[PDB]
Amino acid sequence: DRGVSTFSPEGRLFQVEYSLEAIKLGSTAIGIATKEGVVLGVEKRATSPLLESDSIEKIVEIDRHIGCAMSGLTADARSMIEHARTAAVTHNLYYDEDINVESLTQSVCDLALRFGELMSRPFGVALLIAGHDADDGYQLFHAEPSGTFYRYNAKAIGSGSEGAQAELLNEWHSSLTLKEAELLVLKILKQVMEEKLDENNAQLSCITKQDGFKIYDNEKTAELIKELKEKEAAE
Amino acid sequence: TQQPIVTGTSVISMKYDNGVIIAADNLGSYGSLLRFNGVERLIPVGDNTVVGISGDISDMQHIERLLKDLVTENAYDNPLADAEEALEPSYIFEYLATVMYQRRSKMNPLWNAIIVAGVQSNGDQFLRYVNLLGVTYSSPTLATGFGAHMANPLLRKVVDRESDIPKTTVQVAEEAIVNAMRVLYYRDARSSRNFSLAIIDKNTGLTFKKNLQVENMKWDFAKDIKGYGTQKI
Amino acid sequence: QFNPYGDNGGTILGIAGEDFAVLAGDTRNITDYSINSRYEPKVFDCGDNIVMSANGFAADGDALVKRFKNSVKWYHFDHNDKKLSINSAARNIQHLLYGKRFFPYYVHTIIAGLDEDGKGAVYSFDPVGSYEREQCRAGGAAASLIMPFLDNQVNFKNQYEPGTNGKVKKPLKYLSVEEVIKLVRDSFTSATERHIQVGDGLEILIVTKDGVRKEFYELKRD
Amino acid sequence: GYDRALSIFSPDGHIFQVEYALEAVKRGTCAVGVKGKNCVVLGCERRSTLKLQDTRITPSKVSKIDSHVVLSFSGLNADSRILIEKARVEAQSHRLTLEDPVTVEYLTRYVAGVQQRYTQSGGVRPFGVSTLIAGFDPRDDEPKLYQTEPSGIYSSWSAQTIGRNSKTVREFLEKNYDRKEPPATVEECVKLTVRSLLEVVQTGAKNIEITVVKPDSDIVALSSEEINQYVTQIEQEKQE
Amino acid sequence: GSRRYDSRTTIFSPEGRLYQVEYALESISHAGTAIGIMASDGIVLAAERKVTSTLLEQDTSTEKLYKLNDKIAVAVAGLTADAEILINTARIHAQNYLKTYNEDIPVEILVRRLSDIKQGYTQHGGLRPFGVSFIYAGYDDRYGYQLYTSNPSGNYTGWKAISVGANTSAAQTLLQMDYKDDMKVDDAIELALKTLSKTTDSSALTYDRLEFATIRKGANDGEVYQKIFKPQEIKDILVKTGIT
Amino acid sequence: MTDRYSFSLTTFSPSGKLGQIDYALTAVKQGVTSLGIKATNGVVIATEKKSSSPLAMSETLSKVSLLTPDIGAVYSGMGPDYRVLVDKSRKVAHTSYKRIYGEYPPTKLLVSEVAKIMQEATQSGGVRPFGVSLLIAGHDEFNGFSLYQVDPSGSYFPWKATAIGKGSVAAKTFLEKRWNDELELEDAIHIALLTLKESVEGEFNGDTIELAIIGDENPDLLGYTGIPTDKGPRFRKLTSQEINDRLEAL
Amino acid sequence: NNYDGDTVTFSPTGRLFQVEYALEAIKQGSVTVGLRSNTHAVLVALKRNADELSSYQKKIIKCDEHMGLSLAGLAPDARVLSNYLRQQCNYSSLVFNRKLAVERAGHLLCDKAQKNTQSYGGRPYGVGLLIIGYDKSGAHLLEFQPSGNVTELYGTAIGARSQGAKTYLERTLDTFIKIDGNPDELIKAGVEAISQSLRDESLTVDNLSIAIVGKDTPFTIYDGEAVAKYI
Amino acid sequence: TTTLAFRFQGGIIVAVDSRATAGNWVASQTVKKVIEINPFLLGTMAGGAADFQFWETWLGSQCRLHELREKERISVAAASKILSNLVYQYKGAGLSMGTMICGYTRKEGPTIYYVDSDGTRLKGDIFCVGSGQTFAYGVLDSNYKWDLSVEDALYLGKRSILAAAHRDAYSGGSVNLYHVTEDGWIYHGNHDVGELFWKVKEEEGSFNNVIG
Ligand SMILES: *C(=O)[C@]1([C@@H](O)C(C)C)NC(=O)[C@H](C)[C@@H]1O
Ligand SMILES: [Mg+2]
Repeated sequence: DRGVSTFSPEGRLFQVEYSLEAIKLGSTAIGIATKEGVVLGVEKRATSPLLESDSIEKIVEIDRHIGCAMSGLTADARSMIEHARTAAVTHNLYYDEDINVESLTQSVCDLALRFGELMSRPFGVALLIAGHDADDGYQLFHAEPSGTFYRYNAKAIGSGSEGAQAELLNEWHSSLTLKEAELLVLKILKQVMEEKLDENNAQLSCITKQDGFKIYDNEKTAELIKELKEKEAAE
Repeated sequence: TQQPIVTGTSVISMKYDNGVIIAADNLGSYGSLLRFNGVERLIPVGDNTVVGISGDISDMQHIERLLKDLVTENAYDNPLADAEEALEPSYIFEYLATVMYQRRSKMNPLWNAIIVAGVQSNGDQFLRYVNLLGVTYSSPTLATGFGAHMANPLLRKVVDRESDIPKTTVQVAEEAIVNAMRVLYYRDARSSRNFSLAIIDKNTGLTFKKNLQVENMKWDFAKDIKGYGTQKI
Repeated sequence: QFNPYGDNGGTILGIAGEDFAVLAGDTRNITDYSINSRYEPKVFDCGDNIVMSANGFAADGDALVKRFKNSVKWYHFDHNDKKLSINSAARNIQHLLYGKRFFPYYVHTIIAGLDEDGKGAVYSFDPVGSYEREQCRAGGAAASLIMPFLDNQVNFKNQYEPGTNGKVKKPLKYLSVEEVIKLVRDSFTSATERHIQVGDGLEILIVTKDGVRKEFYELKRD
Repeated sequence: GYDRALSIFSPDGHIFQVEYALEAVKRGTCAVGVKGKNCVVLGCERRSTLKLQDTRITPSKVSKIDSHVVLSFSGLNADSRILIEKARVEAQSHRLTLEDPVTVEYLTRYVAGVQQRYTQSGGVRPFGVSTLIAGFDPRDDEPKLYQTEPSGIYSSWSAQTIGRNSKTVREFLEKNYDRKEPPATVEECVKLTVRSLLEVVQTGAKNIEITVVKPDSDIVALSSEEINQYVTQIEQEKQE
Repeated sequence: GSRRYDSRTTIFSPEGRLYQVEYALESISHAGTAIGIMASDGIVLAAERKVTSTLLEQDTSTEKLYKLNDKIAVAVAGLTADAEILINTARIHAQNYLKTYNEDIPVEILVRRLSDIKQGYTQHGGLRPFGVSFIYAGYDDRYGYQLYTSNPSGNYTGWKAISVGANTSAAQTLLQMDYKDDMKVDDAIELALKTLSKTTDSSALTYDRLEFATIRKGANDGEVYQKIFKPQEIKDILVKTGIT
Repeated sequence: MTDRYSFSLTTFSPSGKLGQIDYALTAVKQGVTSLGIKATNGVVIATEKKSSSPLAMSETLSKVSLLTPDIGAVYSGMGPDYRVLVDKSRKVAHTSYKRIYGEYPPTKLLVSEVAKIMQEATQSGGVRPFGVSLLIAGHDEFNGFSLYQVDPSGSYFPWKATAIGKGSVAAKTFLEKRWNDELELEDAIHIALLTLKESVEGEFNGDTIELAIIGDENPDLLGYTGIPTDKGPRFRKLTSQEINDRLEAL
Repeated sequence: NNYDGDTVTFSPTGRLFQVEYALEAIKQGSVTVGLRSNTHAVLVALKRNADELSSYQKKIIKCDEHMGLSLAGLAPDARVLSNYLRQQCNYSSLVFNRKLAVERAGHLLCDKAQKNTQSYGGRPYGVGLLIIGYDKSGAHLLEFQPSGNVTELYGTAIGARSQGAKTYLERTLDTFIKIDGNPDELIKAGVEAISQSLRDESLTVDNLSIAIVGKDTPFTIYDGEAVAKYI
Repeated sequence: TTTLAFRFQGGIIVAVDSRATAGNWVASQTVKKVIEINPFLLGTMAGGAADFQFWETWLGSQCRLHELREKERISVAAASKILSNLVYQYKGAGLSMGTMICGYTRKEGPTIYYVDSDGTRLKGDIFCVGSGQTFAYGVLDSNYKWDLSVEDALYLGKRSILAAAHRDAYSGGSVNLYHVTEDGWIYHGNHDVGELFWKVKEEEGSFNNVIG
C-alpha cells in the first residue's frame, strides 16, 4: 500500500492531514480565555434519546489548575488525558509545585507524532487545554495530532469550527468578564448545533485561580441558558 | 573489583610563574620485585599537556591508548585541530575524571592516581589530580602515593600559597622537584634512581626530559654507624 | 576488596537570616592524615539565587552538584526560563539522592537561598534524600562541635533573662548579616582549634535579593 | 514482530478497519439491555439455524465478569472471549489491590480501553465486538447499563440494543421506554425486554435468552419454560 | 520495503468478514467428512479417509482420529500437518492442568484453550490461520459425555450430533432426521456409518476408506474407555450394520 | 536491516487453495523419480543419479542419506532443500529424542519431526515451503519395518510401496501389480530396479542409480566389538558393484 | 511518481522524492533570516499566527549559553533536533568541560538527519534550521536542510519568500560583515533584510522575533516590546 | 522515635515526637514525623526518614491520580495497600519503614493501617511505633476509651509522647498533634517537651521522682 509516515508532494504528512478530517466530523467544543478565568464548553451530541447524556464526558480535569475539552474520535483522548494527568502529578512530585499550562500542553503534544511501523496511527482527536499558572496567568491552548499547539484568546474546534471562529473573531475583546464569556460560549454553541441547545445536550466548565477547575451542573448551566434567551430578546 | 599487579609509584608536580613542572620515576614494580626498569609514566598529549600516572600499569597503558585515541578523534572534521580547537589540559582532565568516576561507580575502577599538568590557551597554569575513586582536587603542588607525604612538604616551602607562584622561577621550581625525587629515592622502597621530568611553559612550550638520574647523594655518614646500640666495633 | 567510598573531611555551615542566607565552608581537602589542597572550593553558586554544598566524599559531592546544576539548566529549557524556587530545588535534590538509594551519594548536602516570599531559607539533606527546611545547620566533620554553639548563640537555647531566674526565656531577636558572619567565623575558628580536618581557609557565600556575594577568611594551617 | 499498521486513516477521515469491525457487529445475533427501577435485564438472540445443538455445554451469550457484573455482546464470538477473560482478570486484580469490587463504569472503561488500544496498535485488528455491560456497584442499589464498541467509545444507557436488526428494536424501545417511570418490577422489565426481541427474533421458543441481574450479587438466568410464559402472555394480549 | 508483499491475513472485508478464515473454511469443505454422534452411554467418532490407495499401509496409518488424553479424542478435517501442531499443544495443556490440579482436564476447558489459540492467529501476528476443524469427543465428571467443534475462526460450539469437512449440509440434514435423545452407542454407530455411506463421494464405503472410534463407559465399572478401531474391526462393524 | 518479513508468504486463496504449497508440489513433480518398496524382512529406497555434467563426480552428491543407523531417506524435487532438511533431521533425532531417551527415535516419530519443520515453513513469517517430497524408510524394535512419504505441506502417509516425482503415476501402477505381502527383501530390490528402469532415459547401471536398504543388522559396519546388544546399523547403501550384479539377473 | 512511496527508494534519475517533499514543507513555512559579523551573530524570524485570536508561533530555540537556532517547517521536528543539540552541547560541557563548536554541531545534525533518509519505516525531518553561535573561533552561522546538507554562511534566509532577503544580504555582504562591536546596527540590518520578504503584512510588535549571540553576549531571545525599538 | 495513632469517637488522634539521632548524636530536634499525604490522609515516620518522606509523598501522588481517574476520594484501605504493595516489591533490599496510614472516609469511618517494610499491613484501633513505643503504650492502654472527648483524646496522645520522650533517649524535642475528622485533619500545634514537661509535672502532679 504505502507508508504511514509518508510525506505528500505538498510537504504534509498524509495521516496527520487525514486525522484532521476526522476532527472536523467531531462534535463542537469552544474555549474562551479572559482575565477573570477561562471557559470551556462542548456539544454532547447523543446518538439516541435512550443514551443517558450525563455519561458523555467530553470535558475532563487534568489537575486542579488545568482543564481539558475534546473533539473528534474521543476514545483516542483517554490515553492523552492519562498521560497529561500523570505528567502534571509527576512534576508536582519532582518539584513541589504546579506545572505550567504550556509545559503540560507540550508534554501532551510530544505523543502526537510518535507513530510509525510506538502506536500505529496519529490521534484522531483535538484538545482544548485551558488552565492557570502564576507566570503567564489564564491560558487556552489548542493541541492537534500534528504535534503543534497554538495559544488562543478564544478557539472553536469540531464540525461548527470555522463558523464559530468567525463569530469569536467579532465578539472577543480583552475586557471580557467571566459571566460574559459563559453566555458567549452558549450563544455560539446554540448557533452551530444541529439540535436545540439545552442543559442536557450541552455542557459548560471553567477554571479560575481561586476555585480551580469546575464542571458546571446542569442546573447552573440551565440558568445561564435562560439568562441568554432574555438578553437576546432584549434587542 | 581487582587488585593492582604491576605498579608505578609517586608522581610529583608544582606550578611556577610561567607554567608547570611534573615528574615520575621509570619503575614498574611487581610487589616487592622491582621488575621493569624502563617504564615511561609521563604521557604527553599535544604540545600543551602532560598526564602523569601512578598505580596499576596495565590500566595506565589503557589510559594511554584512550588519550592517543582522543587526539585522533579531535582531529576529525576539525580544520582548527592544531590551533583554536586543539585539546586543552582542562578538556583532557575532565574526560579522564569522568571515566575514573564512572568506572568506580560500576565497581570496576582504573586502579590509578593521575595528575594532569599543562598550560591553557590564555597562558593559565593547569594542575589537577584525579584517582581510582574519581576524587579530584587542585593545588599549587600536587603529588601521589609517597610523594604526597614527602614531596609536598618540600614543594610547599617554595610555593606555600597562590601568591607565591609569580615569585617562583622555573630554575627554583625544577631544583625543588629534583631534590624531592632524591628524597623519595632515599625513603621509598618501591622507587628507582632513573626518572623523567616534564616542563610545560607558556613561552618556551613543552620540554620533555628523559633518562634523568638522582645525583649528589649523601651516604658517607653510613661508615660511622655501627651496631644497633651498645656495639662499638 | 575495593572500597568505592572515601572521606575528604571538611565542614560546612548554613544559616538563614530574615531577608538573607549564608552558606559557609572551609577550603581544606584531606585524605587520612594528609592535606590534598588548602584551597578547594566546596560551596557553589548553582544559579537562580541558590547556593549548594555537598560535604563528605568529594567525588559524590562533585557529582551531585554537577547533576543539580544540570537540573537547573534543563528546568529553564523545559519550563520557559522559569526561576527554580528554593523549595522546588530541595524536592528535586531529594529525587537525585534517592535515585541512588541502594548505592548512596556519601554526602551531607546543604542548600541556601531565599524562598518565594523573599525570606531567608536553608535546607538540609541526609545521604539518601530525606530533607527539611531549617533555620540553622552545620554539616560534616566538625558538625558536632558547631551545632551546640549555634543552638545557644542563634536560637538562644538554655538562655533566660536575668532577675527572672528560669521563668522568662531570652527573646528570639533577629540577627543581621554582619552578626551572622561573626558567628560563622567564630564557629570555624573554634572548630579549627579542636578538629584536625578543619583549617586553611573559610569561604562564605551570602545570598540576598541583590544576588550572590562571596567573602573569604584565613584559617590556621596546622 | 509483526508491526503492520492495519488500522489507519483514509482521505475522508475514516478508519475503515474500525468501521468494518462494526459491520461484524451488525452481522452478530441481536442483544438487548433494559434497566428497571431496581434491576437490569439482558436479552439475547439465539439463531435457530443451528439445531441438534447441546444447550447445556454450548457457550452462553451472557457472561459473568464478577458476582455482581455481567457482559453480553454482539459480533465475533471468538473475539468476545478475549475481552471477557481480560475483564474477569481485571475484576480480581481490582479486588486484590483496592480491596473493593469494580464499579460497572470502571469495568466498562477498562474493556473500552482494551478495544481502543487495538485500534491504534501495530500488527493487530480491532475487536469485531460491541458489548453490553450491566450490574450494580458495591453497596449500591442504582442499576447500571453501559455499552461499548470497537472504536473504544462507551456510554451509559437507560435501554439499548446491539447486533442484527438492532435498528428495529431500538425503534421499539425509544417509543415504549419512559424515563420518568421505568419498569418498576422484575416482571415489567423482563416483559419489555422479551417484547422488544419479539419484534425481530422469529419464533419465541429457544431463540430468546433472558438474564436478570439484581442488587447485591443476585444474578439468575431464566429457563425455557419461564421465558415461554412471557411469550404466551404477550401474544395473547396482542390479539385484540 | 517489505510492506509491498504483505497479504494482511488479519483484516476485515468491507462486509465485516475475515478473508482468511472464510477461505480456510472453503479449504476444509474439500476435506474428508468427519462425523461425531453423542449418545447417553457413549460417543461415536466416524471419519472418511480421502481417496486412498491399495498400497497405503492402513493399520499403522492415522490421518483423522487422534487421542488427546485417556478421556478426550478429536476428529480432524483439513490440513493434517496443521492439526498435529494444535494436537500436541492440546496434549500438553491437558498434562499441565493434570500436574497443577491433580485432576483430568474438563473437556470444555481444553476446547476453549485450543479455540483461543486459533482466534489469536485471526487477530494478530500477520500469519495465516490454521486450516483445521476439530470434532472434540470427550468425557468428564461434570457434564459427562460432550461433543464440540472448533473452526479456524476460533469459535466453538457444543453438539448432540455434528459433521465437519465435505458435504456437511447433506450430512447434517440426515443426522437431524434420524437422531433421537434416548439413542444408544450401538445405534449411533449405525447412524454414523449410514450417514457417511450416503454423503460419500466414493462409489462404495469400505473398511479401508474409514477411521472409527468410540468413547464408552462400557468399561469394567465406573470408568471410561477409548477404542480406536482396527481395520479388521471396522470391516466387522460394516458387515454387522449391513453396509457391505 | 532486520527480517521485516514477519508475515506469512503462504496464504489461502478464495478457492481455499494454499498456492505456495501447490506450487511446491509442482516443483516436486518436475523432480527426478524416486521410489520405496517395503518387504517382510526389509525396506528398499531408490532413485536415479541425474548427473548435471559428466565432469561432475556423482558419487559426491548423495541423494540417499542416512538419518539414523536404522533410518534412511530419499527425495524428489529441489536438492538443496533436501540437503538442509537432512541436516535438521539428523540434529532433531538427537536433540529431541536421543539426548532424552538414550536411544534413536522410531521411524514414525522422526518423520513426525521432519513434517513439523516442513509445516512451519508453510506458516511462519518470511519463508516459502520446502520444494521437496521425502520418502523415509526405517526400522525400530516395536514397529518393525516401515516406509513414509512426506510432502511440502507437512502431511505424511505410510506406504507399502510408492513413488514420487517425474514418472510417479506410471511407477505407482507398476508397483500395484507386482507388490504382495509375502515379498522378501531381494524380491523388493528386483522390483525396485524394474520399476526404476521405466523412468530412466539414458544409462542404467550402478553408477547412475542410487539404492539403499533397511534390512538386517550389520555388525561389520558397527566399528567396534564387545557389547552384545549393539549389533550394528540396519541401514546399508548398496555399492555400484552390488547393483550391477542384480542387473544381470533382471 | 512510482518512486515516492518511501524514503528507501531512488528514482530512475537518482532522486529521493520523500526528501524533496520534506524540503517542500520548509518553503511553506514562515520566513526567517540569519546573518553575522566578526563579533556577533543574529537571528531574525517572522512569526506566523493561525488567526487574530491565536498567538504567534515561536520560531527561535536556545540550545546553550553560546548557541541557538531558528526554525522553518514542522515545529515538532525542530523540537526533536533542538533537543538533540541541547544534549550534545551538554555532553561536551559535562564530559570535556568544553563548549561545543558550532561547526561540530552542524556535523551532528547532518548525521542524525541522514539516518532517517536511508532506512525503511522512518521519514525525513520536515524542517529547516538556521543555527547561530559564538565559540572559540568567533561568530558562526549555519543552514541545516533535512536532506542532511549543512552549510556555513555569512548570511542566509529560509522559508516562504526567502529569496528576497537572501538577495539583499548578497548585496549588503560587505557592509554588515564589518558591523563589529555594535549589536543594534547588526540587528537593524537583519530587520531590513527580512523586510524584503514581506508582502501585504508588515512587522508588528508581536509579529517580530529577534535573537543574538556574541563575544560578551549570551544567546538571548527578544520578543514583544523588546523588539519595538527595531520596528 | 515515638509515634502513635488511635481511633476514637471523634475520629483519630495522631501524635509524634520530633527527635532525630545518628547514634548518640542528636541530629535534629525539629523533625516532622507526620506527612500530610493530602487534606484527608496522614502518615507517620518511624525507621528510615528518607524512605518515609519519599514513598509517602509518592503515595500522595498516587492518591491524587486515583481521585482524578475515579472521581472519588481514595479509601484508607486502598491508600495503605498501595504503599504496602510497593514496599513488598522492595522487600530484602533494605527499606526501613514503620508507619500508620490514618484517614476518615464515609464508607470506612475513622481507619488506621499499620504498614511495615517487611510487607505487614494491619488494620487496628491503637498503634505505637518507635524506640519509645512501649512507654507510649503504657499510658494509652491504661487511659484509652472509645468515648473520649476531642480535648481529652488530644491530651492523652500528647501525654503519651511525653512519657516516652522522658524515658527513651532517642525520643524528644517536641510533640506534634493532629486530629483527623471526616472533613480532613486539623493541626493542633508544636509543643516543646522542655516546657511541656514542667507544665505537666506541676498541673498533673506526675513525675514526683524528678526534682523541679
Ligand atoms: C526514629 O524512628 C528514628 C529517627 O531518627 C528518624 C528521624 C525517624 N529513626 C532511627 O533510626 C532512629 C533510631 C530514631 O529512633
Ligand atoms: Mg586544624
